[PDB]
Amino acid sequence: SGFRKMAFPSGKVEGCMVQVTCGTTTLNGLWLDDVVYCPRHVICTSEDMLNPNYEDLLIRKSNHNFLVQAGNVQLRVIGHSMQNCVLKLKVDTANPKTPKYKFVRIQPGQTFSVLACYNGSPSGVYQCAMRPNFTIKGSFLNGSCGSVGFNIDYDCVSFCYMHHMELPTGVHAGTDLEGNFYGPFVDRQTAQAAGTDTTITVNVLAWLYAAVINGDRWFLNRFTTTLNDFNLVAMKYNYEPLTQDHVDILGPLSAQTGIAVLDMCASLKELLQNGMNGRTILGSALLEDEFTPFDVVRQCS
Amino acid sequence: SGFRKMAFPSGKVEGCMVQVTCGTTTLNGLWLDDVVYCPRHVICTSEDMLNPNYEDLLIRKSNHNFLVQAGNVQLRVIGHSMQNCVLKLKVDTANPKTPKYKFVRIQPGQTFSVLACYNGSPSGVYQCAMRPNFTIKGSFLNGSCGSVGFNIDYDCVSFCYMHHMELPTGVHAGTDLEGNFYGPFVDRQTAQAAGTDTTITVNVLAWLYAAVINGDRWFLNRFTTTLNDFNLVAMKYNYEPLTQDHVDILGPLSAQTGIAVLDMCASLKELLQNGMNGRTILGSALLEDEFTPFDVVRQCS
Ligand SMILES: *C(=N)[C@H](CCS(C)(=O)=O)NC(=O)[C@H](CC1CC1)NC(=O)c1cc2c(OC)cccc2[nH]1
Ligand SMILES: *C(=N)[C@H](CCS(C)(=O)=O)NC(=O)[C@H](CC1CC1)NC(=O)c1cc2c(OC)cccc2[nH]1
Repeated sequence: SGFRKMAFPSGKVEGCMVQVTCGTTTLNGLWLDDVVYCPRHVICTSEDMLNPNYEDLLIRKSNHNFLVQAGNVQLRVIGHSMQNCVLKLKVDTANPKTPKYKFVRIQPGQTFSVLACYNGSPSGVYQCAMRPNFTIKGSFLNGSCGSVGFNIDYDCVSFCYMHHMELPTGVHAGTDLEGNFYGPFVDRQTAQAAGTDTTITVNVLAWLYAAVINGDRWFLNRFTTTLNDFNLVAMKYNYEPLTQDHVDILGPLSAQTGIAVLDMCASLKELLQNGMNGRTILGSALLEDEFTPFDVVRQCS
Repeated sequence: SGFRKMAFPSGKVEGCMVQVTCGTTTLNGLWLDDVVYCPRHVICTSEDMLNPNYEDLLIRKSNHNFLVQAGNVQLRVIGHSMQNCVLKLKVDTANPKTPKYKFVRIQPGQTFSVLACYNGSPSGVYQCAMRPNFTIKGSFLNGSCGSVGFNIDYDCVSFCYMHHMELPTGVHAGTDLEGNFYGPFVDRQTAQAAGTDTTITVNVLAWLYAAVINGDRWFLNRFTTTLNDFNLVAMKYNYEPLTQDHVDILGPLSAQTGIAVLDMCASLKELLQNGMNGRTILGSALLEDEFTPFDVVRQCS
């Protein structure tokens, strides 16, 4: 038993991290087979960054302007191209540590592991959720761009995030591995705001089940609610709507605990309307929304 | 920026995880050079577990009663011995993925990453701390014994924990890699109680320094204290007393902020005496105690 924020083991991804240098800019890249993926703003000077015309800037580069380092070994760049905000450097060497992998675009509310990397060297791993406003609350320092987020399923790594940006509020923005930003962000050097964020309701409910499985039950009550009446209250509090698909994916946790999904919704509605009254759930003073139902099932079954 | 519970990248440890089976019992082992380390209760039947005579049980075992597997690949066992609560199996293959490593015995308050493994297969990685009562608030399911906790310092893995048991309250107990339990626990199938837990004072102070570094400093006051007066008050609030080593490891944070250690102690003491008065620190109403001063230095520099 027990419940922790848990990331996927990172070794399959660690074997793919390299360092990419262009000019005086150094960031991380992802080496799969014979291609290195990295943020295209590596080609920018600080002047370019303000309003970069990326196609022009890239045409002016040669293969030799890119220095790729895997460990102590320089990889020779024999081609380059651009897919949206991601630069692809073809190298003359295939990565022997390439795992089975896919590039996927995740949905808001879904979680993934982030391998934070500096100068091509992995430094830490932690778990994140894509927020409804398409930011992530990460932990990143200068030189972290090109760090990736991923999930692992059997032996296949699904890469879903590459890091590009920190907003003035301190949350983070990035792209999928096809180079498309999550959210309304652009890779230029400007202060950018996100839309108003909301709370991931199906995740809060999954975490309330995790708390029950681990013996926290002070927040339960004898009541049930309708799904529509629950959603009226949830929206009032800036929570995302709960769909019937969400009710279904919570099925295994309802089964395990014997607590119907709409019974647990009546508890969540009482917590929104009354607060926690100085108490905690799983050691948290706040309702936690970055565990999906699958995360909880994986950990508690 | 951003401030998160972060685990170390787990690849170096993943390359060392194997499974060890004796009879029908399978747990995890750690394969370093040509030795596999694992919990000695793998040799027990359920009848043995209530009051095992490990010396006598081991004398009756031979090398050929132990099945060690890397994946489905058997490693032949060619010697065996017991060191306290850890079994050491010498195998005929030196692990080519052995990292530089050390075995260390950590102090209460120190944090580490846990790689949760089942049948020798890594499932997840998370960060936790050793509590003052020598338990960890981990996350483990059946078959997790032998999972290890570790820190990584440059390219060197310091192994500090091997998982052995879950107490009735749902917290976890285990050994260092020399087989010595943290705390007064024994590897038999009995209900064992941990001492009343306390708050890790050096870690709370590290987190207050993190708050100051980030501009959240309303709690700083114009007082100081002696170390002994602070320790005496700390104990009255179920906080651990500070050691000289705690004062030393807070030094870099003291220097960076300009706030003397004992001045920060006086600030914490006022917080404990008076409460938060409806204010928060780093967005939280609760004082965090599972970030060490090293963790803060890593994420705030
Ligand atoms: C990547 N290595 C780096 C992020 C580092 S972090 C702070 O997330 O650890 N990316 C950047 O520095 C981007 C580069 C731009 C092409 C996207 N820039 C920003 O993240 C950035 C710029 C600004 C500005 O510019 C005026 C104002 C406020 C915030 C901000 N963030
Ligand atoms: C190892 N794979 C397993 C821990 C799995 S967990 C629950 O942490 O995910 N270890 C055990 O089951 C140990 C084996 C003993 C040599 C140590 N036993 C316990 O953890 C254990 C036994 C008991 C009893 O026994 C009556 C009562 C209450 C709690 C308890 N815990």
